[PDB]
Amino acid sequence: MSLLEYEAKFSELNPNRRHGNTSPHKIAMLLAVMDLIESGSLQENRIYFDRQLKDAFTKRFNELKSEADRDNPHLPYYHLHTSGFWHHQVNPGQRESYKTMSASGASAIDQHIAYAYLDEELFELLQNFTVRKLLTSALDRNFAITETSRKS
DNA sequence: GCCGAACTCG
DNA sequence: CGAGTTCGGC
Ligand SMILES: [Mg+2]
Repeated sequence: MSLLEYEAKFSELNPNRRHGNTSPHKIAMLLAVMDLIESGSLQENRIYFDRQLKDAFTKRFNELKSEADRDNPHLPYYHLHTSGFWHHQVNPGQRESYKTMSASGASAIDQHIAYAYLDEELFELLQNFTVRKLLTSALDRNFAITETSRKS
């Protein structure tokens, strides 16, 4: 799809919410992926559930988190697939388990998913500084006006 | 850190 | 009703 449609989807990731507060996991993971691209740490469209992703997620997650949020990178790593541009390369022999899997922890991710990957169009677009700046602003639209002071 | 259970969103 | 979170006993 087009840059317009990605901008729209990055603005509406359907994050978990509770009493007005938005779980920032899906935002922090997309920001971490864009960070990795920017730094040249993610040259191929192949996003492993590894220390490098977890550290980049934690850096962004800590910037956004409230006291109630828990550093659980396995959750957006799985649940971002409802966005339509975030996909899972499923491990050999795991195709049927994957269908009813839950992202209950790291071993559940590692059993089922070899790595995550993007739409090829999105991956190419994110090579572009202007696109990353655009989609970064789009991600902030997931957060309510009332929490912007603590979560932006 | 695991996952069944609980919770809230919509 | 399912999605996407946190909780709690282990
Ligand atoms: Mg909720």
